[PDB]
Amino acid sequence: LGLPTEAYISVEEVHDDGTPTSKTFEHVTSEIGAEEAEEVGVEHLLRDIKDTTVGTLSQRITNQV
Amino acid sequence: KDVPGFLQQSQNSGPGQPAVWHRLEELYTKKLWHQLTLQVLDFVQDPCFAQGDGLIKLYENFISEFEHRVNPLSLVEIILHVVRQMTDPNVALTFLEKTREKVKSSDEAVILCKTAIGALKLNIGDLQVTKETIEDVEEMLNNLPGVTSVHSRFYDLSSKYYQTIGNHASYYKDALRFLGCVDIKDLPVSEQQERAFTLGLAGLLGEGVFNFGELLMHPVLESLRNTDRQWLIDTLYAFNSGNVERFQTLKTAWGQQPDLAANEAQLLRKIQLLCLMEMTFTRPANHRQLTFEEIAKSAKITVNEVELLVMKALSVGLVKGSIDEVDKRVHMTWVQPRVLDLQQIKGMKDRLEFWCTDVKSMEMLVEHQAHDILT
Amino acid sequence: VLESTMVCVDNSEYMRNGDFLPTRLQAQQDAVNIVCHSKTRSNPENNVGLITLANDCEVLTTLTPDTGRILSKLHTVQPKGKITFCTGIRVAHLALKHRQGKNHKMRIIAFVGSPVEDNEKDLVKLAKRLKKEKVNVDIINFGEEEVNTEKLTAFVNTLNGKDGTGSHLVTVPPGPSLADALISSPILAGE
Repeated sequence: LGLPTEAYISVEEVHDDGTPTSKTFEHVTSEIGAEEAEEVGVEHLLRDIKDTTVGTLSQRITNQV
Repeated sequence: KDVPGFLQQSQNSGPGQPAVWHRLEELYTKKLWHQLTLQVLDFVQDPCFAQGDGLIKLYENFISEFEHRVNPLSLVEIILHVVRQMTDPNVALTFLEKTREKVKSSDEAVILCKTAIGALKLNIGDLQVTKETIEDVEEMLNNLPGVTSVHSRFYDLSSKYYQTIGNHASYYKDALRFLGCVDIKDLPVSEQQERAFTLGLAGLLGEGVFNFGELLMHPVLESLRNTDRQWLIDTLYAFNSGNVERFQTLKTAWGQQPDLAANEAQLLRKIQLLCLMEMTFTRPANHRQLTFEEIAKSAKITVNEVELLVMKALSVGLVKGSIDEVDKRVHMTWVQPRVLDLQQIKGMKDRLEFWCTDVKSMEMLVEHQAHDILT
Repeated sequence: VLESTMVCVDNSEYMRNGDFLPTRLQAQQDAVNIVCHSKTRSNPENNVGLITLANDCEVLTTLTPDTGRILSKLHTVQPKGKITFCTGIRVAHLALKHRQGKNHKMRIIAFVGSPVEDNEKDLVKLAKRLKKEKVNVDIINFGEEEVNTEKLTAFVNTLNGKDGTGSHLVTVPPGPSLADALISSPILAGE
């Protein structure tokens, strides 16, 4: 139910309650993307697993669920 | 040499502490160049040095000996205590300048020296130079790492400076940061008590300080629990949880404080604003429409001033919404996040459980209804 | 003999002490210079790394046959903070384990002249772990000849067990640069 990559960036946290500022990890929106050749290779690898005869509407309903 | 002669003669001529005199001479002869810093620290923070220049002469001779091979920070605080001794602040300021020049090093030494200079000249009276030195000190300190045991002196300096000016908001911020940096246990009970009282006063008088759950939960606001100065904690509760009735009830109490005598109107507006916040928060997310009569009753103001109060609230940004004066209703949609108790967290948890059940129900419904097409 | 060694160097606030001419920092630099020269003169496949023991307990240079890198990195060092040495030895052992040459015999040599405020129980536990994982240690102590020398001797004996001769200690009282003793010590003598 989620992507495999969780991206973080260290940032100083200036607390409003006067506690000492400490370095903390801050999340950054991470997603998976492919070059043209990377997409070609991964599509070849998933040639028989990935289902493409779904239809746009069916895929969007699957995205909703 | 001169130093051997001075140490051997003052071993007995010098007033008191033959044991540590012998320890210092033995360490110097051994030429270890450490544990003598700790010995001099102890021998300088030990008593009977106030009221005399024995500390000054000790410092002078010892730095003439080994000013170079000392931990910069250690040299700085021993110089701080030396300057605590001795007076005529022109010589003290020149001496601190020479100290900083001697100890250009890891910014902790320089930053503590600059804090000392700022404190000295603030006590002298000049304030603009204290402002600029505080600005430079904060700028240099921002580059440092976190826990270092050196931020407390600057935070105290800034607190005193802003208190002297009367900038209660900045003083509140800086004193609370000082409290966070330092430990309660090191602070004596009396110092904790007085600091908590003054921090509470700063919170009351803060132009933009509208959060008080954090204060009421702050550990240092506990030395006032069984205290005569307490009279500030009950007011703080009545002031956070907007209750203007209890505010006037304690008016006979908090009115004594001279600082909280010309700011009654300021505090009155502040409490009425917090009361608006509190009533809006207490009301649910559906029937959050406030009538002018309700707000007037709650805040002990009139329907002709509740309107200005609400606009002031919106401007300061504590609440979001609109006003319909034709029907005299204040539509609200958001209030500043407020601290929650354990029961409130539990109730929020139950609401979250209801939300999760609804989400799961429609997940199941969509999946079952679209099972054929759904991939 | 194929040797993968790391030098743990204590660089606490005490290493501005001048009991060793000119200062313990320069004495330590000379000591590491001579020990690394001995390592190089030994089987050239032997490799040497550098760990600094301070409030950060950091690793400066990992295993590397070259010596100029280690010398420059150790020159770019200042004394600050206190020593932990338990972290120190554990991190050193991890560096040993993650060495390209598995056939290299594991070696840690620690200059630890300082007050070691670590409880003897954990000292002996770490010693047992190191010996059972087959890493020998040759500890070097200077300055405090009494505060921690008993603890270091007990640590070395615990590593020794009954016949684990690989574990050794060398304590040198104050004097000239820490060169003559290190040269005429059993450690470099056996090289």
